[PDB]
Amino acid sequence: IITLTNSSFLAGVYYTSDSGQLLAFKNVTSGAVYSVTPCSFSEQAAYVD
Amino acid sequence: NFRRFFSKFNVQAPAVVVLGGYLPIGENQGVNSTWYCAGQHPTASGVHGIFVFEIGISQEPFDPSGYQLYLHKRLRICQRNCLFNKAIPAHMSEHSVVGITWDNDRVTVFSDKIYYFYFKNDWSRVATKMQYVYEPTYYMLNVTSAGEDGISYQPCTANCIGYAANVFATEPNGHIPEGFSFNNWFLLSNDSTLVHGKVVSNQPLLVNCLLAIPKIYGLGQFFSFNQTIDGVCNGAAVQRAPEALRFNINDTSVILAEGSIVLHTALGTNFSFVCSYCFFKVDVYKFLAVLPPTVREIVITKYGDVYVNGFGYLHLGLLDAVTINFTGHGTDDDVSGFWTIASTNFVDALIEVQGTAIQRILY
Amino acid sequence: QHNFQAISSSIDDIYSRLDPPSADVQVDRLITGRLSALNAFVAQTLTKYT
Amino acid sequence: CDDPVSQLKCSQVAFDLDDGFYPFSSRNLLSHEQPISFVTLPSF
Ligand SMILES: *[C@@H]1O[C@H](CO)[C@@H](O[C@@H]2O[C@H](CO)[C@@H](O[C@@H]3O[C@H](CO[C@H]4O[C@H](CO)[C@@H](O)[C@H](O[C@H]5O[C@H](CO)[C@@H](O)[C@H](O)[C@@H]5O)[C@@H]4O)[C@@H](O)[C@H](O[C@H]4O[C@H](CO)[C@@H](O)[C@H](O)[C@@H]4O[C@H]4O[C@H](CO)[C@@H](O)[C@H](O)[C@@H]4O)[C@@H]3O)[C@H](O)[C@H]2NC(C)=O)[C@H](O)[C@H]1NC(C)=O
Ligand SMILES: *[C@@H]1O[C@H](CO[C@@H]2O[C@@H](C)[C@@H](O)[C@@H](O)[C@@H]2O)[C@@H](O[C@@H]2O[C@H](CO)[C@@H](O[C@@H]3O[C@H](CO)[C@@H](O)[C@H](O)[C@@H]3O)[C@H](O)[C@H]2NC(C)=O)[C@H](O)[C@H]1NC(C)=O
Ligand SMILES: *[C@@H]1O[C@H](CO)[C@@H](O[C@@H]2O[C@H](CO)[C@@H](O[C@@H]3O[C@H](CO)[C@@H](O)[C@H](O)[C@@H]3O)[C@H](O)[C@H]2NC(C)=O)[C@H](O)[C@H]1NC(C)=O
Ligand SMILES: *[C@@H]1O[C@H](CO)[C@@H](O[C@@H]2O[C@H](CO)[C@@H](O[C@@H]3O[C@H](CO)[C@@H](O)[C@H](O)[C@@H]3O)[C@H](O)[C@H]2NC(C)=O)[C@H](O)[C@H]1NC(C)=O
Ligand SMILES: *[C@@H]1O[C@H](CO)[C@@H](O[C@@H]2O[C@H](CO)[C@@H](O[C@@H]3O[C@H](CO)[C@@H](O)[C@H](O)[C@@H]3O)[C@H](O)[C@H]2NC(C)=O)[C@H](O)[C@H]1NC(C)=O
Ligand SMILES: *[C@@H]1O[C@H](CO)[C@@H](O[C@@H]2O[C@H](CO)[C@@H](O)[C@H](O)[C@H]2NC(C)=O)[C@H](O)[C@H]1NC(C)=O
Ligand SMILES: *[C@@H]1O[C@H](CO[C@@H]2O[C@@H](C)[C@@H](O)[C@@H](O)[C@@H]2O)[C@@H](O)[C@H](O)[C@H]1NC(C)=O
Repeated sequence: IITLTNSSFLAGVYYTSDSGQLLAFKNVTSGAVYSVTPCSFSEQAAYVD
Repeated sequence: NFRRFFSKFNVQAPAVVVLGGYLPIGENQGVNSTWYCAGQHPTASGVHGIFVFEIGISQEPFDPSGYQLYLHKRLRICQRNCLFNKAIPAHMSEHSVVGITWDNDRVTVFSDKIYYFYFKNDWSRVATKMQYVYEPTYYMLNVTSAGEDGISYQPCTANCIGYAANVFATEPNGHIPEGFSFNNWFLLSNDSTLVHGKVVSNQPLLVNCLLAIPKIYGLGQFFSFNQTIDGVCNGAAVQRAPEALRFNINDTSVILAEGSIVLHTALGTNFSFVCSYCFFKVDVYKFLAVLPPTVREIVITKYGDVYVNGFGYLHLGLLDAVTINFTGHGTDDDVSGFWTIASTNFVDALIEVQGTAIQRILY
Repeated sequence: QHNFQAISSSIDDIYSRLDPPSADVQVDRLITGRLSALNAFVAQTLTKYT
Repeated sequence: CDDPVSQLKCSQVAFDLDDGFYPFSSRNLLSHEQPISFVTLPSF
């Protein structure tokens, strides 16, 4: 999921964590940064009886 | 009084800043003075600026092919051959200061704004009918409120150049001193920019020479990748050829002029910086980058590698020299320090970044 | 980060580069690699728990 | 394996599960129809 985000990273064109996974990228023509998130997130189901 | 004069340097109210360059020396502090209050027609040479009715500025050989200046109260910048022959308003408060400074083919004027002009000249000779300045001076502004009030200016020695947060005193071994802010010293990458972490990377952080150039002044200079760069070293100089040179500025308007950055290859080919979207005219056109709205750092290194804001936009053949043409600043917030140029050599350094900027380094 | 002798560490990248048959062989290299890295993490936590 | 409880049972291989916490994936969109996004640097 690509969501426009409200930070203002000045350096680079796209950003990755220390593990090399894409975190955000910058629209160069406008300077706006968009964060990239997984489509689904992990959960824990509580299974009793 | 200099309250109005320094308010022309548009600065935020609660900010304390450092002024550098050919400013008014002052009438009472130091040696300085030389305020020619009377029409004595003083005659001095080697002058690089005047402050304040007749003014005549000319080359020392008094070349008829060189343009001389004559201000009388009308202004004529003329050879026998006239470029400007007109009349200019000359009304000011008695405490207002108007000055002109010439250096490196550049002229700066203080007529209600910090006007900047490019003009190839040699203007040490001058006659007049109120003081001279030959060497750069330095001030501090303890500004506390907008306008004239709260500026609280004072003069100071050269040590104040270390007060500005964007310049540093280079250690004798070439290391950047600890505690530097690295405000716009982006780590260099051809790829994704690390957000938060630590990397041991080969980066040009072994600085040999740092030029703290006042914001209001541009720079026309020739740098070579085989000789030590010229200019006044801010700290301990290192007599080493630059593997990279790093330009740290404030606003993008410095570079927008055509031919601002001219890169000379070992083949002798010239790459001229052009914007309209920035290309490198080859004398064909090579696309550099869609220039970001805020250019803060341009680092150019031999091995044919140019970076804007710490990104690998373009790679070229092995360079040997660079010529600049930087064009001052926007005259809307200047001299809150200096815009700098650092000659650097590559080094393996441990770099910690949070956000996207360096925060501490270890060679 | 580690591409366990596969084409790349990005699994969608593998499926774009390779055909479905050979991609299955390539992605199985990193599935084995990540599973062994996941088992190593578990084995050392159970040691901490003991 | 349609019920989320049954989906959890089929996530493991067992008809009954002990009481506990079992990892789970958030129910993604049933219809994929995923739009294609492509971003690269401008070229000349
Ligand atoms: C974005 O992409 C661009 C382009 O791809 C990258 O640009 C690269 O930048 C690196 C530096 O960060 C360049 O590496 C440098 O290459 C120099 C080339 O030298 C040539 O002549 C020497 C003669 O000795 C040859 O050895 C070289 O060939 C290779 O040799 C060995 C063989 O494995 C390699 O290990 C070398 O790296 C060379 O690639 C070249 O033909 C090279 O001289 C230079 O080496 C200095 O630094 C290393 C440490 O990395 C020292 O060990 C070494 O001793 C050198 O330091 C000495 O330098 C001079 C040499 O005379 C001395 O006078 C000094 O006193 C000092 O002791 C270095 O390896 C690379 O070439 C360049 N790529 C291209 C294509 O141009 C960007 O990096 C990339 N962005 C980022 C962020 O990485
Ligand atoms: C730079 O400016 C700040 C802001 O204060 C402004 O400048 C001063 C020189 C005065 O003209 C102020 O009227 C003006 O608003 C200075 O901070 C202030 O400095 C003054 C004295 O220099 C302080 O007054 C004294 O401070 C001492 C220690 O703090 C007290 O013990 C005294 O009782 C007396 O209050 C004042 O507190 C201080 N802060 C404020 C909010 O005014 C600053 O000194 C000045 N110089 C530098 C180098 O920063
Ligand atoms: C990244 O940022 C750039 C810069 O804002 C975005 O480009 C913008 O795209 C929109 C939609 O194409 C342009 O809107 C214009 O609307 C008029 C109205 O009809 C139309 O005639 C134009 O042809 C255009 O569609 C907008 O002008 C344009 N901005 C520019 C050119 O500066 C871009 O969409 C962003 N996203 C990317 C590149 O993924
Ligand atoms: C370094 O930068 C300066 C400043 O841009 C360069 O001077 C500029 O040179 C151009 C080329 O001729 C001038 O354009 C001309 O302007 C006149 C108006 O005076 C116009 O009539 C011509 O048609 C042409 O457009 C430009 O004005 C001039 N800049 C200034 C402030 O006068 C200089 O050439 C550069 N040096 C190098 C070595 O690149
Ligand atoms: C050059 O550096 C200066 C600071 O070192 C910056 O430009 C100036 O930044 C100040 C601080 O924002 C601006 O002043 C104030 O801006 C706020 C914004 O909300 C406004 O509310 C205030 O009334 C006041 O204007 C100042 O305008 C600005 N100067 C400009 C835009 O010319 C900036 O880092 C660099 N300037 C540029 C143009 O990049
Ligand atoms: C490429 O640029 C170089 C500048 O480094 C040019 O060489 C100089 O051109 C000036 C022009 O006024 C001469 O005064 C110098 O004598 C030349 N040599 C040097 C060493 O500076 C060169 O002519 C340019 N070539 C092209 C094709 O543009
Ligand atoms: C390039 O430089 C070579 C080495 O000489 C020195 O190089 C650097 C380290 C500086 O100290 C410089 O002042 C010295 O000259 C020379 O052998 C070579 O001739 C030079 N070539 C050119 C074209 O200048």
